[PDB]
Amino acid sequence: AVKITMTSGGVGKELEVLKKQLEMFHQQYPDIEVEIIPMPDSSTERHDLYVTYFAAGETDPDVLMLDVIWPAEFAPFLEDLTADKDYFELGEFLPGTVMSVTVNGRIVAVPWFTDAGLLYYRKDLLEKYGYDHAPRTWDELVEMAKKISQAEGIHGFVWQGARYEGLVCDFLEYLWSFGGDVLDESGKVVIDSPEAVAALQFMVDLIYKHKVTPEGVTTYMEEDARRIFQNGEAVFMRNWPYAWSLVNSDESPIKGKVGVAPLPMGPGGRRAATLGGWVLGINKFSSPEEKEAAKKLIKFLTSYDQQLYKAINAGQNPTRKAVYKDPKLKEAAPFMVELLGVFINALPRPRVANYTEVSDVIQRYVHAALTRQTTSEDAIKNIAKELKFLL
Ligand SMILES: OC[C@H]1O[C@H](O[C@H]2[C@H](O)[C@@H](O)[C@@H](O)O[C@@H]2CO)[C@H](O)[C@@H](O)[C@@H]1O
Ligand SMILES: [Mg+2]
Repeated sequence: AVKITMTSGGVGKELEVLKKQLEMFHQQYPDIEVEIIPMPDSSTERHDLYVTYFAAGETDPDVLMLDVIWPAEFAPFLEDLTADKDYFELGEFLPGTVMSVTVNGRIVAVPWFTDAGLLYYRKDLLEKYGYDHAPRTWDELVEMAKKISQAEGIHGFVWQGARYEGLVCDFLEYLWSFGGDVLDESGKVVIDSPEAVAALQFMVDLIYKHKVTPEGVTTYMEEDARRIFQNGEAVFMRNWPYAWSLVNSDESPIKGKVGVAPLPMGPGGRRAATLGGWVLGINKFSSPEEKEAAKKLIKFLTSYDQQLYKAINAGQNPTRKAVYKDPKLKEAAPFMVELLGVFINALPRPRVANYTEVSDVIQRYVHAALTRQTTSEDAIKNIAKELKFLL
């Protein structure tokens, strides 16, 4: 009787799983009908779509699938949910995810699933070549990748190097593990450092010196790296947990041969993973009847049983604490439970209302360095300069 719309991506199996979740939702709320609006794979491109939605004052979409990096920017256009804190049972959620949706003391979204970078590796190939463990340092990964890739005739290491938000997530994991940072605890840009130049040079060296990563990586997003790994054509892959639901399914040629581990440590004496995730917000311009229906859909989708269903079938990490005690979860995706320390310790991108502009600066110069249009020193030097103008 009440019609609402919801945006969704189509990466992996998430759209297929959502349709099934909506079918279960309609059994519980036949008075509400939901239409899915599909989105492009790129988070950067999705961001621009939302800007045009809010600029026009559109009453659709009603439920917004938002990247964890957007709440600070999009808070003026989102329904304030602070009074619904107990309605959504936010006390049951991972506290870090609730902090991500809190903007100036106001709750502007409900956490749906959380994310962190992980290392996928061909466990069969590592044992075949005398390695009983996942690489613990970046240098050990290169050594393993070099030896196995030329013996087997496949790529060593695939990741996300296209000029979009995914590149920033990959770059920060190298920057942080090498001992650098973008901003200090105050506002000051500190990215102009020898550690940052070394981190970016290492990414360049993976392609041109060590030759463990194909130059085509400068066009890869999440799914491009996933297919190459899934088809047995890469020893290592950096990606999010979702890829597990596909590379270990019955349709995968490498099912049962995939291991998951934290990303390796760097010269900074520490390993790091970029915090990711997606949250559900409500369009401020929707009618009050639509907002009420949207609240029921968001509560249903973020309930215990639905978070478990999404985790098992789409490989996306729950935001409710208690789901990690469920034996069904450990059965489907053991790394989600065993590597929980990775997800609570995942480092966030800078939380500023203009992050997408900060990300755009990082995208241009990092990608330019990966394609050899500039050097690592000039790239880092130009990032710092233009970031200081933004901040
Ligand atoms: O590409 C950057 C983006 O990656 C992650 O989002 C993925 C997610 O992991 C997948 O499960 C699926 O939802 O596709 C998304 C990309 O559209 C991070 O969650 C996100 O924070 C990050 O910006
Ligand atoms: Mg509407």
